Amino acid sequence: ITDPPRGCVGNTNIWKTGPLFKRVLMSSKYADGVTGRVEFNEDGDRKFAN
Amino acid sequence: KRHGSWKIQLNATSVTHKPNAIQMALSVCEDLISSQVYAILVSHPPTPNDHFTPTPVSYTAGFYRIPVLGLTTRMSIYSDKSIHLSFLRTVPPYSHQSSV
Amino acid sequence: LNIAVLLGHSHDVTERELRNLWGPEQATGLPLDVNVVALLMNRTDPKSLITHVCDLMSGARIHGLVFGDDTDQEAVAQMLDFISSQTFIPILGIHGGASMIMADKDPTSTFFQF
Amino acid sequence: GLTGYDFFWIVPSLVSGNTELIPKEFPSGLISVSYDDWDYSLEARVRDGLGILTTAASSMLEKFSYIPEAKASCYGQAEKPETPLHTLHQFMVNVTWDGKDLSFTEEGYQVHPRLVVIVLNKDREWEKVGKWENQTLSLRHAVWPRYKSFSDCEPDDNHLSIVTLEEAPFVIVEDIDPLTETCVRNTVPCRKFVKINNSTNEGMNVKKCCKGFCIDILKKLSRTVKFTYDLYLVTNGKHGKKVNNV
Ligand SMILES: *[C@@H]1O[C@H](CO)[C@@H](O[C@@H]2O[C@H](CO)[C@@H](O)[C@H](O)[C@H]2NC(C)=O)[C@H](O)[C@H]1NC(C)=O
Ligand SMILES: *[C@@H]1O[C@H](CO)[C@@H](O)[C@H](O)[C@H]1NC(C)=O
Ligand SMILES: *[C@@H]1O[C@H](CO)[C@@H](O)[C@H](O)[C@H]1NC(C)=O
Ligand SMILES: *[C@@H]1O[C@H](CO)[C@@H](O)[C@H](O)[C@H]1NC(C)=O
Ligand SMILES: *[C@@H]1O[C@H](CO)[C@@H](O)[C@H](O)[C@H]1NC(C)=O
Ligand SMILES: *[C@@H]1O[C@H](CO)[C@@H](O)[C@H](O)[C@H]1NC(C)=O
Repeated sequence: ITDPPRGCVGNTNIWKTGPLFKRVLMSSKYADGVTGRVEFNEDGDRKFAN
Repeated sequence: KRHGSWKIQLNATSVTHKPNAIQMALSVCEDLISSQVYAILVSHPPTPNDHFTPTPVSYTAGFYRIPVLGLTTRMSIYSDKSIHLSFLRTVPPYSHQSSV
Repeated sequence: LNIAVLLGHSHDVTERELRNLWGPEQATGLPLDVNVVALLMNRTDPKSLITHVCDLMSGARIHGLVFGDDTDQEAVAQMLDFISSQTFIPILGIHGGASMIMADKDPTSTFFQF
Repeated sequence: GLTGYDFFWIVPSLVSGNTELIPKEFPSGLISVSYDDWDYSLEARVRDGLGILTTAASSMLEKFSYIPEAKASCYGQAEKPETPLHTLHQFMVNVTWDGKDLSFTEEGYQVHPRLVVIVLNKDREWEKVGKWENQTLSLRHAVWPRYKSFSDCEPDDNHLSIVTLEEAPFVIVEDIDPLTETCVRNTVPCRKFVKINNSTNEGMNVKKCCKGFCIDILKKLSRTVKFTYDLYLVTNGKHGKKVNNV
């Protein structure tokens, strides 16, 4: 696992695991929450609103 | 506190909303260099009391593919991954109301 | 009028050759001003991009921008479109990430792409 | 086994991506549509951008005189109200410069973009095959050359070179339809080499539409025997004759 770099020091590159971290976030699921059950759909928006 | 015996720490940093979108992007980028953050949150519609667009944060953190998690914006401009590369939100957009 | 042409290390052409395009660029000078300011851009950091664009805007009040890039980073295109809304500067994407097409642009942005 | 000699894959510029980077498992003959034109140099692009900007400036000059609309500074939006009074957005949507039309669309696209049709040859390289001229397409190869996709096995054997000749009830040749540029449901494409003139040896492969009794027989033969063909008309002479043992 790499790490997010600087924003203004010779870094035009991207976070190698940035897409991986986004996929991990999009694959996350819950059963309890202050807002309720949270799960992200294919486009990355909240699924099963009230 | 409630995430097991693993000895990793979670640190939180924050920056203030500014009326200038250009200054918003500059502050976010400075913040980047200032914290090696892993994700950025944007949740202030009424504090600037305006279009409240989190677009500078989304663009800046999508340059490095750093995921952004908005919590209040419900516009459909953020539901296409071609424009906003690393945007997620806990509030469904207005276009979901059609389902209802 | 005052127009800026901003390239990276694409073909390693110096700003002088970009300034050479004054004769063929509207030889019949209608505004009699058509001055071209050419800058060299080393890296595509969004902070550096914003700083360059708006500093050259504060310098001699450029009325346009012809931006070319040598990296395959599409986000740069977005970072121009947003700027086009905050500065009302017509921006033209030439090569690299800037020339990558963009699906939807905000109406208050005058960004155009080749 | 879906990438043989007969199979054709067409992908947009997103799949092809950077021309220099050519990954493995990309079959030869992969047809792509790209804009990264090597004939379109950086200097030409800068020239075109400066030209369109100056033409928009002139179009503004024709209508108004308050053309230098420049924002005050880089910061302080809360202290400065918006002044989007006159802009160059509405003028360079319709524009012609240097004898060529460079008009844009309302979404930021070019109305006449310089597209290129590229192919992946047997050398694992991207070659220029076609060009987007005006609003039509100009192809370098009138008939499609076939490329060694796998480059490891399975040579082509079910593709046949078939010659024929114009005879009234058996092979009827008609000109290609100007409206569609495709053969009608009853005919099949058939090429014919037509010389430019008498003295010159140069000619072009006119695509006509061939039908008739023999053409229907050929269609049934291709359906049953399961082969493919590039039908074409002969030009040396009639059906057959031996002159000087040739
Ligand atoms: C944890 O987050 C806090 C957020 O305030 C960090 O405090 C800031 O850190 C940056 C860079 O480290 C400094 O430039 C700021 O001056 C700090 N703010 C204040 C009020 O002191 C803190 O450093 C972080 N801890 C780390 C990264 O170990
Ligand atoms: C561009 O200029 C900066 C100035 O600090 C320098 O750090 C960087 O190495 C330069 N990039 C080059 C020469 O490619
Ligand atoms: C487009 O521009 C040409 C330039 O000569 C002009 O003649 C024509 O009327 C324009 N069409 C419009 C503005 O619809
Ligand atoms: C092809 O482009 C040229 C460029 O000026 C134009 O004059 C011509 O009318 C175009 N052809 C057609 C059929 O429109
Ligand atoms: C043009 O081509 C015709 C054949 O199609 C030929 O008879 C004629 O001589 C040619 N004209 C010349 C060579 O000037
Ligand atoms: C070509 O030239 C020959 C020799 O004069 C002439 O007989 C013949 O008619 C020409 N072929 C045509 C008509 O293309």
